Amino acid sequence: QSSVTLFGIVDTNVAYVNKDAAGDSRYGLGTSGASTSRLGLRGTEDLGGGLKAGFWLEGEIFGDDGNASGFNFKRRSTVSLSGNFGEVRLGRDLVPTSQKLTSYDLFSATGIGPFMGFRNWAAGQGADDNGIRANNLISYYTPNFGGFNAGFGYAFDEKQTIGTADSVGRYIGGYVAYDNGPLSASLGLAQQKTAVGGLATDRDEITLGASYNFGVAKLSGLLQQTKFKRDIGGDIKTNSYMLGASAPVGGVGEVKLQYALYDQKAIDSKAHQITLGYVHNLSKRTALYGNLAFLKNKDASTLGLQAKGVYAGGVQAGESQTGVQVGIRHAF
Amino acid sequence: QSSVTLFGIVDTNVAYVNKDAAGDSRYGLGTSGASTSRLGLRGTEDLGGGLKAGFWLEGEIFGDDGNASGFNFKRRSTVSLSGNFGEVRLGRDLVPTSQKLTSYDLFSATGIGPFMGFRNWAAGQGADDNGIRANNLISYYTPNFGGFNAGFGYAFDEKQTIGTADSVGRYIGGYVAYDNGPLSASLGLAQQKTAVGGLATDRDEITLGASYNFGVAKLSGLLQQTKFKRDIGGDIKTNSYMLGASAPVGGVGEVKLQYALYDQKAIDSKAHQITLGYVHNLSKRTALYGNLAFLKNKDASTLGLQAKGVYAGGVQAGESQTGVQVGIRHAF
Amino acid sequence: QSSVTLFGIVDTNVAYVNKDAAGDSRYGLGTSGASTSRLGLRGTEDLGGGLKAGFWLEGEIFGDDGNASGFNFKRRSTVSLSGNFGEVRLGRDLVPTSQKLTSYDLFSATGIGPFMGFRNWAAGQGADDNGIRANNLISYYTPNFGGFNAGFGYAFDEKQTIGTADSVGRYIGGYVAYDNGPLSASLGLAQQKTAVGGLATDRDEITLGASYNFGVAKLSGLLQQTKFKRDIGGDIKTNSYMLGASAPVGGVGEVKLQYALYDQKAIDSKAHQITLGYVHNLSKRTALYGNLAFLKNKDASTLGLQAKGVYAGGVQAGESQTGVQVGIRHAF
Amino acid sequence: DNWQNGTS
Amino acid sequence: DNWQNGTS
Amino acid sequence: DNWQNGTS
Ligand SMILES: [Ca+2]
Ligand SMILES: [Ca+2]
Ligand SMILES: [Ca+2]
Repeated sequence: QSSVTLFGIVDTNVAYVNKDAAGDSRYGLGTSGASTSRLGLRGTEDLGGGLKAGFWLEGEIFGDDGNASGFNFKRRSTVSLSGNFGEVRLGRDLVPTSQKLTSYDLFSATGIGPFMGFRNWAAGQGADDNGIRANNLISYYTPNFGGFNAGFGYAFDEKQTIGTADSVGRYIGGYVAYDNGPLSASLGLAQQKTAVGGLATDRDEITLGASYNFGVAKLSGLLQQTKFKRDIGGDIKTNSYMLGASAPVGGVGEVKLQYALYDQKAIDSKAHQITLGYVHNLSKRTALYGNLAFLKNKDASTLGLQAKGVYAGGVQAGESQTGVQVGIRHAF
Repeated sequence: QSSVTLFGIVDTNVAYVNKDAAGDSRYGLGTSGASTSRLGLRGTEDLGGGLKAGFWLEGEIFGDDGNASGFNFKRRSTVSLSGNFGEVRLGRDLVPTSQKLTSYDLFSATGIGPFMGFRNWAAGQGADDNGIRANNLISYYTPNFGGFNAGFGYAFDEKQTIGTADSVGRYIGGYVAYDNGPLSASLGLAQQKTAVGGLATDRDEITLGASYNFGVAKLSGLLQQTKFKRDIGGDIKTNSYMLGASAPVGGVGEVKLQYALYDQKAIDSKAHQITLGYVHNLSKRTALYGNLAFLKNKDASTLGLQAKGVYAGGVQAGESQTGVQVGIRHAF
Repeated sequence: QSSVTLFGIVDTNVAYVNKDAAGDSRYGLGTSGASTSRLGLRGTEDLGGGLKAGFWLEGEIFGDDGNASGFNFKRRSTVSLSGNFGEVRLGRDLVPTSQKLTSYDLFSATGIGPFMGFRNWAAGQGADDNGIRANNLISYYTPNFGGFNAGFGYAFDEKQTIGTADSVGRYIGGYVAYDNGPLSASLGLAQQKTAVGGLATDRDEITLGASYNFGVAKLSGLLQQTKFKRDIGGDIKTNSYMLGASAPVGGVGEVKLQYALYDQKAIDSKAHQITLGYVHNLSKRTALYGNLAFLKNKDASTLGLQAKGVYAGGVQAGESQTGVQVGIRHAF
Repeated sequence: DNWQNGTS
Repeated sequence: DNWQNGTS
Repeated sequence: DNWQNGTS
């Protein structure tokens, strides 16, 4: 039928990382360790005949400083029309490839140690070169057909020009997946137009994901290759691998263990990441959680843990980093 | 009685203009082609005895980029007290003259081709030199007396000083109208204090409007003269004329045709504007729409179509411009 | 039980001060003369067994310019867990010392003439050197024990460094109070780490407050000593004294008279402040109010009245200042 | 009072 | 849960 | 329509 919803999530924590780019430890009050804090309004209007209209406005919440930088709806601001033909969405939102593929990340793309494949590896100059969201986006999601489902999206560059790139921000991509019972598998392909050092560059991304729920435990993995290739030659390639396992502890408790490997070709360096986490649910809305992550940078790698609100910068080349995150996540 | 309302409108579209100030065509995802996207909260408290207190907070929504520049309540942020004496309003809001007179614009002052008389013709340095809204505003609206109704407003300059102008932003104005059945006619007069090139200037605006609903069609027109006159002499005058016709197409469909002529004296140039639009309502809340506009700049005129979110800048002198806007408007 | 609330307050007024730092009078539309305008969302989830989870997001409203600078949740953005052990709060909020002690200010820390002890007397370089709120805050409030109640808080500096100060923003403090029937007394102690002129400085603050409700009238007072002491020597000390009386006028009317004395040691100067106010309630939600304040600066003192939205800057040394504030406050 | 939408 | 106003 | 919370 028709309804309007005002909702959100406040997830704040105490965090700690043993070293920053200067070698000092850092600790304080951070946010979004289990789920990204947010505030949004959404609705669905039944137009009759299986046809529905909907809107969704969502922005991130920063409980540690009261959204000092302001509140906005950068997470999602869409209007849509859906029916048996599927669903068409207009407005900023996660692009189809990331919306579907981040579902295989047991840490939900947030907190100190989620899957970091979706990032701006080449220091591109586009606004969303981490391949997660896009402005001026138009999406189409098919209905489900015996497990099979797909999504396609296109984002207008609107002639944003940087250096020799005159179509910065353009996105073209989609995915094909099979979701049925305990099995889920997806293949996503996408290309964005951007600029690196003022030179036209294509950001090509292929991602394969799958997970299997065995009941007593769940297995999940991600395979991704992100290649920034400049028109004039020279490219930055990075392959990311991830395998994780999740298990319920009975009394609304959950344990998670995820391993990630980032093979950064451009600098011939690797980084190993291990995240262990526990989620204790006091209710369907409120949970207590703990995240323990370790990151080992090889050679020239300088990746760092994402302790949002405390420290999410890089570290000195070849340095290892350990981080802790303990907090409360409340949904409403 | 007493109630509180959380409401809004998400209107996003795909837009196209055949040429910008550089001569290139521009297309992408834009917003507010049929109605300005917004989010607001309002309420009315019955104080007993016909006396009521109310509040209204409203800000614009930009679905294409998720309010990247932030969310605010610049559309309206008022607190009011009303009774049989009429209504008194305090806070930023549309000034009485524009609130009443833009009602004759068949395109509701939004989209690629609305009535453009309310704009900063002299490149004034005041924040609201387009004569639409005002900060520090106090308004008074009378009750209706056999069709007759009026509104008056005053906005404090609070000594905002620019160059020789020490009362920038001050507004004084109001309107007198007759609204009964199919007839509506209004006369508005207003003056704002501003500065042009750092020199004290008065922005004088007189606007006459009227419309008649013949049932099978509706006729509407606007006559306006905006004159920016500097204290030290020299003024920028522009006369705007508009005539439009609207007609229902039966099945909750509507066709609109509006013509506008802008006589820019300061540069002895004219601009002709023709807007054709169709609104198809799937429901009282959701509609599909299309806007087709053509703008012909004469001589030195450089006005351009307002494709919000794609391109709303000017064009090369004497150039003609054509624009298209197709989208979905959803109210909640 | 469990509930979610969307609320706020719109308080806008017409204000006037006879002189600014230039000696000119200033008048216009201002805000928050009786209560700070705000918009917030809060909720409480009953977890069973006396255990509750809650969230609170609140930001200030500026009705005169429609939150031109943007909307945020800088007033309070917390998530909490409470039970018979008391309550633990995480996120930006009033620090325990100011939350409790400002309750003795008959003018609720807002408007032209509230108690001004909570301010940045030394021109410290910390974000919240007025000792009112704090980022990265963790608070603990005890339950009430036969009148006795206390609160403690800690705010992480997160290594914010300015000059020789490498822990700017850190807060440590709390209070002990007795609240029963017509009697209320509190003692608060707090220390913040900051920097003045780029030099590490401790902001030490001790505050004693008490009030007695005699029914026909209420007596309230505040005693405070704020000392900014630099590590390398030299300190800025100021003692603030306040005594006020409030009385109901029967028909939901209230008269308030408050006197304040600010002894600014650093500049060996004093300032006397007298505020008289009247609050007329049309209902539990809507009120009409008037504030009349006089401020007498002695010698080098340059304090000024806080007519938010019109003028809240200082005045010329030794100058006296008179201010008026008349408006409407509507809660929802 | 419960918050209602633009219409009802 | 339905959203309520400051009072009720 | 009355505004509901994330769940109900
Ligand atoms: Ca923080
Ligand atoms: Ca756009
Ligand atoms: Ca003002």
